Amino acid sequence: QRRNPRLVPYALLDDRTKKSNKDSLREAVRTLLGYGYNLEARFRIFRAEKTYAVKAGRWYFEFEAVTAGDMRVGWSRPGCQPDQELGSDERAFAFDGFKAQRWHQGNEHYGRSWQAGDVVGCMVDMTEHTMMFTLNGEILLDDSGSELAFKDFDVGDGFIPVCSLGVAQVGRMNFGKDVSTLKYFTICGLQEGYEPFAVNTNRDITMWLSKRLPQFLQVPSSHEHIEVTRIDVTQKSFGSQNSSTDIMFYRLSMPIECTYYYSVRIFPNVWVGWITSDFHQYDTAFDLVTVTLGDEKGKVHESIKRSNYMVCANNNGLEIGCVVGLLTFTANGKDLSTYYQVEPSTKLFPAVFAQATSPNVFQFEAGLFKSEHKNPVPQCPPRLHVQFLSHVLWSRMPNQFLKVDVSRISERQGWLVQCLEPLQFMSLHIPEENRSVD
Amino acid sequence: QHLICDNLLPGRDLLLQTRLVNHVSSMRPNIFLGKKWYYELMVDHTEPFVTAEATHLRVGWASTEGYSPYPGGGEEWGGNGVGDDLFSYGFDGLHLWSGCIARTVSSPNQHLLRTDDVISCCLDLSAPSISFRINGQPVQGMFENFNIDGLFFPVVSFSAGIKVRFLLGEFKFLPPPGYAPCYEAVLPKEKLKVEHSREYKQERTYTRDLLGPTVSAFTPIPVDTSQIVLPPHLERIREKLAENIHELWVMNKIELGWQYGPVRDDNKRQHPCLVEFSKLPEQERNYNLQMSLETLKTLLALGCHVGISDEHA
Amino acid sequence: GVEIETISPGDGRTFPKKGQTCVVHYTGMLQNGKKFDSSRDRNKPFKFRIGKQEVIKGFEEGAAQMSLGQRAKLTCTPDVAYGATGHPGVIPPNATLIFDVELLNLE
Repeated sequence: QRRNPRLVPYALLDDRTKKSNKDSLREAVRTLLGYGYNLEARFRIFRAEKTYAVKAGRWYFEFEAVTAGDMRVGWSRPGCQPDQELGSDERAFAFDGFKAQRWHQGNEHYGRSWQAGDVVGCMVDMTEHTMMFTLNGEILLDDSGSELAFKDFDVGDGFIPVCSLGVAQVGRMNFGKDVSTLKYFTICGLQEGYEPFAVNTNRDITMWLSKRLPQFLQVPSSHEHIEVTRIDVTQKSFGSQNSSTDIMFYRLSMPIECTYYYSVRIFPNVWVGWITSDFHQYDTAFDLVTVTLGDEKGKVHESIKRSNYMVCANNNGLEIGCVVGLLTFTANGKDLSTYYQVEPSTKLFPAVFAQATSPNVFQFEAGLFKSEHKNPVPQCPPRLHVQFLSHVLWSRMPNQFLKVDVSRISERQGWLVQCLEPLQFMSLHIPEENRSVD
Repeated sequence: QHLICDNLLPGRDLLLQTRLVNHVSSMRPNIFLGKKWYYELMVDHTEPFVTAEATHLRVGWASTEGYSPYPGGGEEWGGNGVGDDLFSYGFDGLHLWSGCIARTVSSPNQHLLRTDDVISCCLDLSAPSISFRINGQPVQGMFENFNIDGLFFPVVSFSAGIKVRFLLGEFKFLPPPGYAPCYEAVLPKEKLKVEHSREYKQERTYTRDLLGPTVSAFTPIPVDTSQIVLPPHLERIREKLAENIHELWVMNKIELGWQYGPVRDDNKRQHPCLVEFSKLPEQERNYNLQMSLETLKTLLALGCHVGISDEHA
Repeated sequence: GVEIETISPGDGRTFPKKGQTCVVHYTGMLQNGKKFDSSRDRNKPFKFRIGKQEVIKGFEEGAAQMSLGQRAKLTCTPDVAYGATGHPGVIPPNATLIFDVELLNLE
């Protein structure tokens, strides 16, 4: 209920199929009262451009907060990683108008709350090391009731405006450019003798924000504590000496285009694969698509491929990714079956997915592997050479605003989506660790 | 220098590589979709080279969970059918892309996207196969057996002097295969908007406003009913309140202007169950009996411990 | 050797002749997805006299088939291309071409 329009949940419909139902339930509850019974009872850090890191001046921008929620808005040194939250470092210096507190290395109550559609603002004096916050013409005071919000911050690597929205919110900033149409800089500001950013410039200040899409990246030395090693037979061993143990994905650095195999040793449960470079899924899941041929009608025409990434699972798990143009799977001398032998001309990152149970979690490497992968390709003894990395899928990195997108018109009769004026990139792509930047 | 630019240029791996690429844009008509589903498009103008580059028209479907469709901040170059959260189709020589795959299974025209083309597209409910028709002709089916996870929608991408007609409701030409139109999710309250497909911007003279991400269905999943145990001291009052409910159901049709009769009708105002709670047999009154029983099971299950404090009538 | 898809057809019957100079717009790229040449790029329509044996072999074999407006895809065999030598600087040794030729006019 065929194709009857009753394909609905109950709460989503109108107040027409609810009248008789709720009234008969009230009548049954009145039989109960006639019997005497009563029923008693995540982030988009939007920040400005690092080359605009102002370092000696008197600056201000006024931030419209629009809808209530996590709105942490203020200044930061450029080392604010988007992955960890705001305020809980020595690098973020911002004010949270919701719940009336300001952020640095934890909590400190400050100021007030904000009406849904007001324009907040944040001053900086670089010279005299004071960083004032405003709201709607009223200088926001302390709990002590003093104007100077943050004091004696070090002028180091400059300061950049930062807005950290929450879950389902809207923010709006103000980046100079617009001298007559400044909202609350004209009240406090101009008379005191401050300047916005873009009184001088003739651009729009290009912003950066974090992406939801995770991309891999090296293992820097200042990680939590994860130490890949470089041991040479020809091991890259491991360790995860922390308490933080969600899931750490691992990609080896360079792909294979479309003979030699490759041994993964497991010390402690553990997945091994061959990532095609478009794998950006960071969860505790097990997921990724079958295109079929056509013989101008089909009718034989089925088996092409599936790929996306690749699946395996006493003493040591000595699992081995044997290659080629296809793939197979062997492990610990035996041959773990159900191999995904499909690659037309793909690139494949040798990869491993695991949760940390211990330190010393992995080791890496009837011939062997490296000489099918580098430039010199007899080179039959394997060896590691210093381009090799042990990448980690990190959740977020900042990404460019793309100051113009497309001139676009959507319409009504026929719904004329319409774009006419072309725009082009300037887009490179690094070839060795395949991904595209502009 | 000849030795340098023989041994170091053409491999294109050691140093980088760069070129210019046309700004892809994809647009979806505000209809999330968990019957079968179906839509159309017709093309108005292509202008196939207003760039020094082949301008693309990807037509098809996409999943939702995950899925940041960002211009230049997604996969390689910006595209459609490039991640596995995407399934699209259409070329000059119309072959698909699904995960940046180029497989060129033919059509009974080997047609372009010219300015006079009809693209019929269908998605199957729970038999996860997608098939595309050009001008009513089946186009040698390719798509099978996907991850049915997250919702679905049409995506269609374009980057040129390109304008096309949605046929979603002003339907113009639509074959019926399978069947249910895209018009079957505008039913309860919702509207027919078409958006930029997910917008970390929204362009403006002053300031583009910002966007915290999202908070992310017609299978009915209520609270369970029958697996609730009734003590018999509640069951006495339950049978008496089912009697009270049946006599109020008699009083309801007395108020609404009905009459007792042997004919089970609603067109001549004759109703055969206006007699008492027990004088109706247990194949017409048991639907009220078990209704009152499960109502008191829910009242003992919804955390409202209604004790016996008065007389039952 | 040359394996042709019809990207956009012309008319199919006005295909060229010897003693003629064809006016094309080729945008040829490698097997591996990388572009190396484009006559769309410098906006000069490339011309060549068939029968005088100027250009590489597969390009001349494909320009014999296309018609007055046909756009096609001249996927050339690597021995029909520059070959085991390759073009010193642009095309590597033993590479495959995937052209994109939109034939326009005759002379």
